[PDB]
Amino acid sequence: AISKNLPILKNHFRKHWQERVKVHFDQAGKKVSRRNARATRAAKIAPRPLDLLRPVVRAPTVKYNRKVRAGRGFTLAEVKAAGLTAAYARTIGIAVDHRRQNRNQEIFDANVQRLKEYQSKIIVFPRNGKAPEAEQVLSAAATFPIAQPATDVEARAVQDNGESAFRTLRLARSEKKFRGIREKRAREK
Amino acid sequence: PSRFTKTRKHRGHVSAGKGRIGKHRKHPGGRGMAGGQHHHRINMDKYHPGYFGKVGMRYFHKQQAHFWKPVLNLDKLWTLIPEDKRDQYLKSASKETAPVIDTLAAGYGKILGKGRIPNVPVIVKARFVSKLAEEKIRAAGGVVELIA
RNA sequence: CUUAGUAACGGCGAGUGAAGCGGCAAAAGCUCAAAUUUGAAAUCUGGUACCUUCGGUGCCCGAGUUGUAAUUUGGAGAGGGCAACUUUGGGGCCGUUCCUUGUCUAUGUUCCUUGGAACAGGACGUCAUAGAGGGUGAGAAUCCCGUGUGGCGAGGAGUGCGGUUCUUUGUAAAGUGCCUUCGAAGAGUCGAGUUGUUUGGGAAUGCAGCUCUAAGUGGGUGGUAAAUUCCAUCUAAAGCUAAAUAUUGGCGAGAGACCGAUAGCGAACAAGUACAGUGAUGGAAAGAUGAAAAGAACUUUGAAAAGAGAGUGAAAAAGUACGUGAAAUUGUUGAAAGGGAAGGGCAUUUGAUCAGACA
RNA sequence: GGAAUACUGCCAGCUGGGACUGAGGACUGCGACGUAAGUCAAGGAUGCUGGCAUAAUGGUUAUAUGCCGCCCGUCUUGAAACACGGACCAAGGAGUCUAACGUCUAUGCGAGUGUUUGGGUGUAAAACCCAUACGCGUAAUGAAAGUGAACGUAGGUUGGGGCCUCGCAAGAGGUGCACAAUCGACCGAUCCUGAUGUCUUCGGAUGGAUUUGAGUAAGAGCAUAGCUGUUGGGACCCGAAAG
RNA sequence: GUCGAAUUUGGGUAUAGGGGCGAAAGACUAAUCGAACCAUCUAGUAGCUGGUUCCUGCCGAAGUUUCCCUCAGGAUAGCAG
RNA sequence: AAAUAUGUAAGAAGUCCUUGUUACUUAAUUGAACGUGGACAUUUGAAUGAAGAGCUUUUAGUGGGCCAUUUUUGGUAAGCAGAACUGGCGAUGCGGGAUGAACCGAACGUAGAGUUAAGGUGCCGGAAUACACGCUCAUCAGACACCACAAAAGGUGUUAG
RNA sequence: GCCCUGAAAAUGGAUGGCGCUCAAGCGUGUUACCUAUACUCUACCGUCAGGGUUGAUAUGAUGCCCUGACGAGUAGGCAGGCGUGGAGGUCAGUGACGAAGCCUAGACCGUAAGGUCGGGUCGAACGGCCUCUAGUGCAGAUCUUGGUGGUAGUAGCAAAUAUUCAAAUGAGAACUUUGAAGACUGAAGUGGGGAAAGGUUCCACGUCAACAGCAGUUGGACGUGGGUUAGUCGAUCCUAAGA
RNA sequence: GUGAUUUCUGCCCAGUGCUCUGAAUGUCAAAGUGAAGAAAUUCAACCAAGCGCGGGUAAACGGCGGAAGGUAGCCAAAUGCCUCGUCAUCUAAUUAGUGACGCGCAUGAAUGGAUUAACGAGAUUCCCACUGUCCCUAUCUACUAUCUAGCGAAACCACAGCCAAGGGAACGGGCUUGGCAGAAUCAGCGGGGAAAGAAGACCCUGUUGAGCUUGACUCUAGUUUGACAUUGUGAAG
RNA sequence: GAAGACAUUGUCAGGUGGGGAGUUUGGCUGGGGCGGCACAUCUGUUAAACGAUAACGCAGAUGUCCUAAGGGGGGCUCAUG
RNA sequence: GUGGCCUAUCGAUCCUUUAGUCCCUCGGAAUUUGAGGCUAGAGGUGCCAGAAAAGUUACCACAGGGAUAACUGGCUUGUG
RNA sequence: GCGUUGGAUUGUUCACCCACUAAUAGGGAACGUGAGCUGGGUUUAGACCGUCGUGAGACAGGUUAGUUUUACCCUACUGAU
Ligand SMILES: [Cl-]
Ligand SMILES: [Cl-]
Ligand SMILES: [Cl-]
Ligand SMILES: [Cl-]
Ligand SMILES: [Cl-]
Ligand SMILES: [Cl-]
Ligand SMILES: [Mg+2]
Ligand SMILES: [Mg+2]
Ligand SMILES: [Mg+2]
Ligand SMILES: [Mg+2]
Ligand SMILES: [Mg+2]
Ligand SMILES: [Mg+2]
Ligand SMILES: [Mg+2]
Ligand SMILES: [Mg+2]
Ligand SMILES: [Mg+2]
Ligand SMILES: [Mg+2]
Ligand SMILES: [Mg+2]
Ligand SMILES: [Mg+2]
Ligand SMILES: [Mg+2]
Ligand SMILES: [Mg+2]
Ligand SMILES: [Mg+2]
Ligand SMILES: [Mg+2]
Ligand SMILES: [Mg+2]
Ligand SMILES: [Mg+2]
Ligand SMILES: [Mg+2]
Ligand SMILES: [Mg+2]
Ligand SMILES: [Mg+2]
Ligand SMILES: [Mg+2]
Ligand SMILES: [Mg+2]
Ligand SMILES: [Mg+2]
Ligand SMILES: [Mg+2]
Ligand SMILES: [Mg+2]
Ligand SMILES: [Mg+2]
Ligand SMILES: [Mg+2]
Ligand SMILES: [Mg+2]
Ligand SMILES: [Mg+2]
Ligand SMILES: [Mg+2]
Ligand SMILES: [Mg+2]
Ligand SMILES: [Mg+2]
Ligand SMILES: [Mg+2]
Ligand SMILES: [Mg+2]
Ligand SMILES: [Mg+2]
Ligand SMILES: [Mg+2]
Ligand SMILES: [Mg+2]
Ligand SMILES: [Mg+2]
Ligand SMILES: [Mg+2]
Ligand SMILES: [Mg+2]
Ligand SMILES: [Mg+2]
Ligand SMILES: [Mg+2]
Ligand SMILES: [Mg+2]
Ligand SMILES: [Mg+2]
Ligand SMILES: [Mg+2]
Ligand SMILES: [Mg+2]
Ligand SMILES: [Mg+2]
Ligand SMILES: [Mg+2]
Ligand SMILES: [Mg+2]
Ligand SMILES: [Mg+2]
Ligand SMILES: [Mg+2]
Ligand SMILES: [Mg+2]
Ligand SMILES: [Mg+2]
Ligand SMILES: [Mg+2]
Ligand SMILES: [Mg+2]
Ligand SMILES: [Mg+2]
Ligand SMILES: [Mg+2]
Ligand SMILES: [Mg+2]
Ligand SMILES: [Mg+2]
Ligand SMILES: [Mg+2]
Ligand SMILES: [Mg+2]
Ligand SMILES: [Mg+2]
Ligand SMILES: [Mg+2]
Ligand SMILES: [Mg+2]
Ligand SMILES: [Mg+2]
Ligand SMILES: [Mg+2]
Ligand SMILES: [Mg+2]
Ligand SMILES: [Mg+2]
Ligand SMILES: [Mg+2]
Ligand SMILES: [Mg+2]
Ligand SMILES: [Mg+2]
Ligand SMILES: [Mg+2]
Ligand SMILES: [Mg+2]
Ligand SMILES: [Mg+2]
Ligand SMILES: [Mg+2]
Ligand SMILES: [Mg+2]
Ligand SMILES: [Mg+2]
Repeated sequence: AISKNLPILKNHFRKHWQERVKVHFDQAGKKVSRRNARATRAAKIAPRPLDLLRPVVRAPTVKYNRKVRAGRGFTLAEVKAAGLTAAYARTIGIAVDHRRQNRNQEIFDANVQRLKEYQSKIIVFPRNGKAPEAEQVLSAAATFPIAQPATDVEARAVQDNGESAFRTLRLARSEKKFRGIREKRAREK
Repeated sequence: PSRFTKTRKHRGHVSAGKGRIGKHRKHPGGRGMAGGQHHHRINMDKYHPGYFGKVGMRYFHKQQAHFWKPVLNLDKLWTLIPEDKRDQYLKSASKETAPVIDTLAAGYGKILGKGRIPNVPVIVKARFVSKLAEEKIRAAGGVVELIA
């Protein structure tokens, strides 16, 4: 079953695949269901924004570390710096993540600023039961968007010291490669 | 569509284009890649040299993210500056006003030097750079700032 | 969704084949064991009486110290000392939401022709947030039910919340600052050898049998075995938890460029029926008179079945062997040919039969 | 010695009889005969006359006569075969769909391209609108660490359509895209050479080599659709002895 | 042929499919035995046999080369559109 | 030492004159290779022909063959087995050989007229029971390629030498 | 050279047949004549190639027109078309004054796939054109299901010794009933009871379309009813191999 | 395993099996032990059963020539190729039968040899009786066939049904050339229809099976041997 | 009563194991089988004076041998009569 | 002079092993063993473009084959 | 043209004898003739022996037991309308 100049194919269909075929005929139907579920949840739950405020975090890995995204929740130190407790924060619509730690001052300051702005732009109704009617905003994420931090100005002056960047990369690479062998020689002497 | 296929034209011709002698049997020659070294060797040695055997060294649990490094050549370096600002920078080539280009923010890892850039100073920030790319940048009055 | 038919596995043959990141849907957190309540087992099943009965109170046995409550679960937290403010609990009633139902809410059957029947054609009108669908003697928005838009009811569920109302729960409970001493955290288990199985997991991915069997600045992991030196990251051997996901079964609905009685489920019908097999099992065929039986009174021939008339009907060229009624095959009538086949091609005679222009 | 005739050949010599054909549809051409006007057998038929106007001609059909004609389908070098299926009729009855692809073609946009995972919206499985990512492409080459595409109008030579100049033309000169052959240059691999400097073992400048790559050298691709072809699937339809 | 016995036979009961039972024939085990019957895996695979449904127009072959546990089959080159 | 087959050449990418490059080569500007510039146009280098030449992608069927003339191997031989070149059949009807896949003639759109091929002209059967010179008598005459058979040896049958 | 001897095979027999003898035989020469889907000329169809023509006021520049050549074909390739179920658009299409279907050696168009009309039958839906789509075209597969032939009024309806006369009944009697006669089973029976198995076949009345391979007034058939009585007969109780 | 009784069961233990209170320093698993190494690990010693070595065994499998060389018997026998062997007997004539002979292709001793009264729907030869088996056919009876009334199928069927030769897929109902050829039919008949009944069981092919066998390849239930665990207590050599 | 840390049982290890399981048991070929190798190769011929060319055609050969029997140089000349 | 005067005298992938380079990798960071790569050979497939493989069926089976044997017939006639 | 036989042994074709006779010639017709017979032989399955094979089994070696189906059609032929 090999003839002519054709690419080698790797179609994996030697099992009973026809018994496990999933066609998404209900793609339009499920979109209607999801929109109905969001509409009925917003009316049912509260004039609350239907979602919780999220912090801004740095994406891991060298491939994606140049961008910031939304994390799971604010750290215990971040909520403490904002002047509130973790237990009370959860009831006001703030996500708290106890397993995330703070090591970057810039990220810590940005998340503290987010918590400050959130408390100034919300009204917490009293527990007596008066509850004056207020307009419902359906998205706290849209109210508090996440922006990529600035890195540099548009234009500057050329500051050249005469050192080659290519030379710098080669020397730094060579230093790491021979670090172990050089230390051994010094130890022996 | 079915009405444009050759099946419609073969109606009434007995063999349906498959021939009387050879016929259309189930699997003459085996299924899939059968007989790649025995009776399909010629079709494998040509059109597919290098198929049989192993060459390199293995790599257990390779992550592609460790090897992410898109390359950008110098002939496309000025496309990173928006068009509405390119014209003023080209005509005002001077120090103390050199545009700063963040190649990492545009999704590039290493700067290679292929084409020719205008004789205009420019500050290029990148993770990696080739030897020739830096020379052409400095020849125009620019500088490379290494970042991480 | 992607990573990806990729890393890797494989008589490295045929073939097989994940995972981290990234975007999105949905988002929700938590609690036991290990601590002396020790100036007071503070906890609980059951029985019994009463009551405002998915339960409550009094009383009496029992369970339980070989540990039932309160307090603390690693994000912590606990015992003392000091200084301050902040914050409520459990029910009725009426609304709202949800589900199961009921009822009300437009406009021609006006004229002519055909027909058994007007729901057809022609003429003149009306309603329309209603010209979806079905019925009624043939294609009906306006004849009937419904459809569209709104109104007025009835019976339940859940406390989700929108208002009112009865109780002060409580020398109760919770949160937050600083100082000091502490900070208990799961064993034939982790781990190791070996055997089998399994995985993309390769000096061995998970699982299981047998043997060996830990530690507490410890232990697991960091995808090549080992010794030595560091680093990173979590906290096993105990437990609970909505949504986004699945669904050829069950119940209730809405649909189709699907099939149209040898099709479509085996079954449009007294179908898993009739029937077969000791049994497990196997398993059909079969829909249509007409708008309405108006299903043929009566006369006559025949022992009778029936026939010939008559009659019903728009039609018996619709008679319960029933719409339409093809072919194979058959009867009667008419024409033609025929000395061991028949049929065919080209051409014309003979017979029968027929269109075209009379410009 | 002087003729004739036979045989063969030529005539842009003349003339009688018979058969088949009538394509075309204003004019245009080449000629002929004429002093001329005109005419003609000169780039394809007209003129005159008779009978009948209907089954007379003709069509269809049955039959008769002359000649000819073996049963189709199938495998096969070879079938009318003493090779196989077929008594007859009706209805049913066999290259399909899907995943991933090759070539070619049409369409949109183009160094980009792909709205439909999802969100918004709706006259509600339609239509309309949209962010961030992701896929492919825009860089290759090594087992790998790694490095990474201009000596020069992005090179030279030969052949090149088209365009430009001169020329009545023929031709000559200039410029020459795509494409073809060839010699070079550039990037990676391999084999050598080893400068300025040194954590004295690092660093690898410079210049080479009948070596090697699915490369560079003013990008062509991405998406949808169709015929044909490929592989896995029941896989064009029906069929085993078995397990 | 045999006919008083290793006789003939009714009913009850036991042995079930790689198993049973066999004075032994590969015999018998519900007309089924050199491995029963029933359903499913299963539309099991077949280089082998058969079949494969409308018209007209244009072009128009091969039984040869090399390799194959290849010799009734494929790959490859050729011939063809 | 043939015949038949078979390689190359018959120009512009050619010829000639002058002189530039090099790390090759030479005792040596000696040579080699590649070039600058100049001179010679299509009787520009034999014949004939040329439904124009060149080039690319993709894919079907096929991969059992067989026959005739000539060359040829095994075999007593075979309608046997196996090769060489060409033409055919297969895939192909039509006229002829009575009949036949392969022989002879000729290859095919639908018609009319004319002329022929191979083969024929007593009758079947379209066409001369034509013409001319001879031969042959058979109590098993003979009669047309492939082809459907006859030999050695004899006759004072008859004819010619 | 011709002829003869040499020269023997099995159904009857083949210069193709008849027949032919100064041939209608054999060798050779000269003419006339016959006829292929071949050759020559003309018409028409198609294919391919090279060309002409956008000028409005008249319709197809995929149009119209001029010129030349060509035409075999299995396996196979490609192109232009015909027909079928369903879908979007359109023809303000056809129709109870008759849609679809069916029958029709009646007519017309197309090389063909097919299309159109008249007549008869019939009773409720259906078509043209531009596009979309496929479970889209049958003579065969010892094809599937159903229906129907020739064979053919044919094979046959012959084991178990055997029937005959009269009356009654009835539309109808070789076959029912009664009487008479002749026979058989011959007590290990064609007699009289039961076990298993069957399940109303038992009995009476009514009745003959189907069934009893002839017949039928008869029946184990068809229709409607009636009928099985236990302290002592069995089950029930006991135990057997065994479960 | 052999197969009543009678009589007799010879020789061979090299091979293949089976078996042993036999032998010892051959071969040898895991665990354990020792050495080297920083460890993973490597090396060496020790070492169960079995195997090897040794002995026994044929009414174990089997053998009996030119490990032992066919003994007692028996035979052209159901066992002999040559072979219809040679001689005798039986017949007019015998590839048959019987009795002898034996360098026996290839007889033979519980893979039992030889002989045996009685018995046998067993296989053979001859004789007497008997007969239609035959010479050589004839005749009779019943029921069919046959004809009529009623009733009424099936196999099979491309189309069909007269020959001779020719050529042809090398044996025609059809094609070619000749012979011929006249409606509709009844009872018989087995020449032909290469008649019908079944996708040849023979043979070959297929990278299609199954039953059975074996020191084929690869395994396995069971069994056996060793180690560890179950697994404690006391003493001696 | 017997027996005793031995049997037994559990887990690994060696042997035995057609009792049983699964599978295999070439090709060419004047049918197949037996034989042969025409299956990977070499010389001459068949082979028809380029090249190519078949048969289980004809006559033979190969799976080695050599530190020289390899490389260079010098000197010499063999069989036979 | 890049083995034998010339024309024959021989072998892939996977795996193992050796030589060379002492170069690259073990992917949290190092040193040392070990392992894995790069270049060139050897261990072999003689069915020599290279599956790892014993019989029997007279109890037999299936798909096929007149591509192929056991009868006639046809061609041939050595032999008779 | 007309005849070419009767028997012993063998399944036999063939062969070999006895005997009679004018003579006991050779052949064909799908090696004529099985819906004409017969079934002794060969050539299914049972069984025995010899040799061969470890064995299952083999033997163109011997021996014994082993189902012979259908015509009513067409033609031919024989008779009959
Ligand atoms: Cl086509
Ligand atoms: Cl249903
Ligand atoms: Cl059953
Ligand atoms: Cl590299
Ligand atoms: Cl059972
Ligand atoms: Cl048409
Ligand atoms: Mg065709
Ligand atoms: Mg076919
Ligand atoms: Mg191979
Ligand atoms: Mg798997
Ligand atoms: Mg499992
Ligand atoms: Mg690591
Ligand atoms: Mg590993
Ligand atoms: Mg849980
Ligand atoms: Mg149905
Ligand atoms: Mg009617
Ligand atoms: Mg009717
Ligand atoms: Mg009819
Ligand atoms: Mg006429
Ligand atoms: Mg004819
Ligand atoms: Mg054949
Ligand atoms: Mg045929
Ligand atoms: Mg066949
Ligand atoms: Mg048939
Ligand atoms: Mg049909
Ligand atoms: Mg099947
Ligand atoms: Mg199997
Ligand atoms: Mg047997
Ligand atoms: Mg049975
Ligand atoms: Mg199928
Ligand atoms: Mg052609
Ligand atoms: Mg075939
Ligand atoms: Mg073939
Ligand atoms: Mg063919
Ligand atoms: Mg002839
Ligand atoms: Mg004539
Ligand atoms: Mg003559
Ligand atoms: Mg002609
Ligand atoms: Mg053609
Ligand atoms: Mg009508
Ligand atoms: Mg008709
Ligand atoms: Mg109606
Ligand atoms: Mg279909
Ligand atoms: Mg048809
Ligand atoms: Mg049909
Ligand atoms: Mg067909
Ligand atoms: Mg049929
Ligand atoms: Mg009869
Ligand atoms: Mg009978
Ligand atoms: Mg009787
Ligand atoms: Mg009696
Ligand atoms: Mg009696
Ligand atoms: Mg009764
Ligand atoms: Mg009857
Ligand atoms: Mg009756
Ligand atoms: Mg005895
Ligand atoms: Mg003897
Ligand atoms: Mg004797
Ligand atoms: Mg003995
Ligand atoms: Mg004949
Ligand atoms: Mg013949
Ligand atoms: Mg016939
Ligand atoms: Mg004939
Ligand atoms: Mg005739
Ligand atoms: Mg017959
Ligand atoms: Mg067969
Ligand atoms: Mg068969
Ligand atoms: Mg094969
Ligand atoms: Mg098998
Ligand atoms: Mg155990
Ligand atoms: Mg076995
Ligand atoms: Mg073979
Ligand atoms: Mg040559
Ligand atoms: Mg030498
Ligand atoms: Mg080979
Ligand atoms: Mg043959
Ligand atoms: Mg002779
Ligand atoms: Mg015979
Ligand atoms: Mg017979
Ligand atoms: Mg016969
Ligand atoms: Mg017969
Ligand atoms: Mg016999
Ligand atoms: Mg037998
Ligand atoms: Mg019989």
